[PDB]
Amino acid sequence: IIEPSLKALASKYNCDKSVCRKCYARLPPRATNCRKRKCGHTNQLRPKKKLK
Amino acid sequence: MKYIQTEQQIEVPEGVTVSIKSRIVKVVGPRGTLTKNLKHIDVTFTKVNNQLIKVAVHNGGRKHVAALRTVKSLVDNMITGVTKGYKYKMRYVYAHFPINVNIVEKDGAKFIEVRNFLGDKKIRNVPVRDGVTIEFSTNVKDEIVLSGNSVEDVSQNAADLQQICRVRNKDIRKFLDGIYVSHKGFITEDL
Amino acid sequence: GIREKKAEYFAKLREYLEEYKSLFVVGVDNVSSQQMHEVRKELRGRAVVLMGKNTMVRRAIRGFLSDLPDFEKLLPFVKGNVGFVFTNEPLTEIKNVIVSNRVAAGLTVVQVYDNGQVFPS
Amino acid sequence: VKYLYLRAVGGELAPKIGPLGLSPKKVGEDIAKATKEFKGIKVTVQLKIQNRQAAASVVPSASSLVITALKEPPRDRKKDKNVKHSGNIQLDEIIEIARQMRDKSFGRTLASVTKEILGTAQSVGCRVDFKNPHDIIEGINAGEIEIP
Amino acid sequence: AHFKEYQVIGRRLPTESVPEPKLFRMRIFASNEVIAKSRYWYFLQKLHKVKKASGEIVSINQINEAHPTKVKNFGVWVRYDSRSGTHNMYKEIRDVSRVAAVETLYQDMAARHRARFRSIHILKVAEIEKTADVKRQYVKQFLTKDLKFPLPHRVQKSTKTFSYKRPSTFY
Amino acid sequence: TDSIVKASNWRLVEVGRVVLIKKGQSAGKLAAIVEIIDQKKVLIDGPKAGVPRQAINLGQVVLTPLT
RNA sequence: UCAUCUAGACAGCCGGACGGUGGCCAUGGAAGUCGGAAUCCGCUAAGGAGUGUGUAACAACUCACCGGCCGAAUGAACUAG
Ligand SMILES: [Zn+2]
Repeated sequence: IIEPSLKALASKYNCDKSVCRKCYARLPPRATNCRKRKCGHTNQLRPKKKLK
Repeated sequence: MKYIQTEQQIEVPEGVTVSIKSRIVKVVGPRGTLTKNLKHIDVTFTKVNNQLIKVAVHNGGRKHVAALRTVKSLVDNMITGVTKGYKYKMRYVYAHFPINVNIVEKDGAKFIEVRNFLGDKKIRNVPVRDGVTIEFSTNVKDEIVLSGNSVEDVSQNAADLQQICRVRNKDIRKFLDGIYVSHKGFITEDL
Repeated sequence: GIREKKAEYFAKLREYLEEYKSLFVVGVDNVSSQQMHEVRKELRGRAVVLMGKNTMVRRAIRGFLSDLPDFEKLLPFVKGNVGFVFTNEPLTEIKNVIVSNRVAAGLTVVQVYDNGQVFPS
Repeated sequence: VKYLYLRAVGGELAPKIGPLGLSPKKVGEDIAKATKEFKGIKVTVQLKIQNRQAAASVVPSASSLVITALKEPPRDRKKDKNVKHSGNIQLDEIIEIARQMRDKSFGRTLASVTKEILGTAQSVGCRVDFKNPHDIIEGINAGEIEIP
Repeated sequence: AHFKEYQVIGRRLPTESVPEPKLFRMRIFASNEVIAKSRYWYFLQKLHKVKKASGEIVSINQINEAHPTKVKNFGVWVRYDSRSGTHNMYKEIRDVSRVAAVETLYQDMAARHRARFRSIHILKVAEIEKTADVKRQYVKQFLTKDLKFPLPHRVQKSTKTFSYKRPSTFY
Repeated sequence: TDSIVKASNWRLVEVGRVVLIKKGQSAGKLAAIVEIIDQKKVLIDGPKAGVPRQAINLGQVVLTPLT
């Protein structure tokens, strides 16, 4: 156990992201398009897979 | 679509003085002074009444009028950073191995050293950019405060200290150990 | 459509100003719809309560400015969340009812306009 | 001191609520059935007031229940659990009586409005021999006085 | 080329069963009379059952601009063929005359949609008599009160291949 | 002290601005800008120097400091 | 091509987001939110017989709607260079 607030603060940077389906890039959670050129700024995004 | 005139404003408080020759900005306030080269962005400045300065671009494209609001935000950040200052509070996060952070001096350069992050024998040293003061805060457990005038220098030093504690070859959703910035604000917040 | 609904609002307001000499400006903060509904029921017989967008109201008063010129004085007071109470009863009885009803952890009467005269009250 | 409200089909969980009040489930059921007697056949809101010794049961007026009762209904066992769709006559007087029975309880806006709301409550009931319920309510001003 | 506007009036050839046909008239932007009459017969073959062998042209007249020194705003309705289909567009141009407005229209369509003269159909062009009926921002920008703007970065082209001082782009 | 900027004004184009025709049939006379067509061209008139009232591209004239 | 718009639009904060009614069937329960149908009134400035989270069912939170600040264009779907 870390602490509940400290787990929230660490998960803000480590777990509450989104993943581009084409190029696996770690993206902002409210993003609409990937920031990478190689996937062509696609809008195929998924949430980052949580535990539990 | 070639917007022929777009224009932003910056408010100058009573304590500061701003000097703009060609595109070099100098802001002088109570906490000190800051400077900025802006010869890459191609705008024009105009003082109105010694507490208002308009910045304008004529016949600009979409990217150019985006850069206008960007440079307004940069010079306004400089003004509020020399008036109120900038303070970033970061917290230490560990599961088992406590992170031991001190300040050392190789050749008088004010290094921040990080020991025992996930129990390793490696010592992580991050340098300190000039103008940034670091205090290990009392009365809150495991909290470090970086203060200064330049938001760029303070936030970059905080980001370097955050990025130096990354976990390799482990599931980072479970191994949440590190040093993360929890608060961003001013030194004289709620002035 | 939107303009039609709006036009009706302008008309009703004009009628209300003419109908009742006494006007109460009431500021509502954190007052629930249920709290408001109860107040309306208590005062249904002697008072009319009107709620509207301020931008909409100011234009209406300016539009109706030539008639009822004294109502112009009310315009500075209109700023901020406001409600209009039009009542036959002259003053205190209405005021007492509004403040007392539904105080929970709160209606307040910011200003009173009666007969071309404004009272801070 | 404590009031508990439940919707109960008449003639009859209750125990879970009763345990907090330390009241026998059977006793409560008998009292409720006693009240719902009027129309155990239909669900109805029962108010139980607890005196810390015993609970008193009353049936609170509900628009749907009053409307359903007004539509004449052959008693239904409910073992069948049929759709039991409700078809009703205009019953204009009964609805006006229902509006009066509500007596603007819970602040219905107007006596006529209370009736209009009562008409809307008959989503379930046909509420007219030949018309949609409350379709003609706007059209006809008749019975406004009766509701008051 | 540099366009001119003509009225072209024509009709069918008169027969004994029907003398005096109905004398249709059209306004054509074209470089000259030959192209104007060709475009006239093109649009009449698109509209009515007639062709050049079966009809005749009774008049062609150049219509020059009534006030060539008044600055107008024109709304232009256009059909064009793209590479996949046919589309309608409405573009509005602030300019001093109709022929110059359609010249800048042809340049604008060729620049922004790669549409050629053979693909563009001019449905109509009309002066917008009132402001606030202007619907495009790029022309509504120039209708503001006391419009003034600078011209930064003056480049002066030189006649000599060598210049003896560093040039200035002040204007 | 007081805030100091370098103003950097130059030769706005508006109505009443006097221009010098650089090249063309006039080629060296003065005109006055009557109205602004768009970003690149204006309607000018030079009635004392004999310049006819015309629309002209802004690259064919030079703006003078006179207004 | 649809919509909104100085009678205040879209973002961002803040407040309300209610009664008839736990609408009718059906379930051991399902009260806006397991489903089947209907989907109507009142008070309104405004609030769906409900957009989600949500509980055994509740309760609770949030919505789309209306309001104060902001004062001027913006949202959705589609087409092609
Ligand atoms: Zn990607």
